[PDB]
Amino acid sequence: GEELKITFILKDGSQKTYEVCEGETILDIAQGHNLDMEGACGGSCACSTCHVIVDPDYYDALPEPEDDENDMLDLAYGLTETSRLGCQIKMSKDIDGIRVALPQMTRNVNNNDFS
Ligand code: FES
Repeated sequence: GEELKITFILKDGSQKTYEVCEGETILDIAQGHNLDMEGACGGSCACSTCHVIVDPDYYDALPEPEDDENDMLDLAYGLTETSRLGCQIKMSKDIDGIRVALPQMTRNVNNNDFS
């Protein structure tokens, strides 16, 4: 069954509700639709905001990532029972109407990485 949608709740707090293909990453719809959105991974670029929280409907089918990857989320405060990386898990046939919210971070200690 063809074409899908994604809701994101903004860092500023608005809701924005967009049409997409399957196989797209949440970081790739955030950066492909140019959501006003920054975060803890990759310089806020091609690796990206990382941090989302999902609806308890659409997480419930979903995988979880390594202790190095779920940490990239944990640099936000108060991290939720459905808070997750944009990046492991994409738009698929299971998702027809999915949401995420896009939370705020700033940590007391900070670092950088490059190739
Ligand atoms: S934005 Fe890079 S692993 Fe999530």
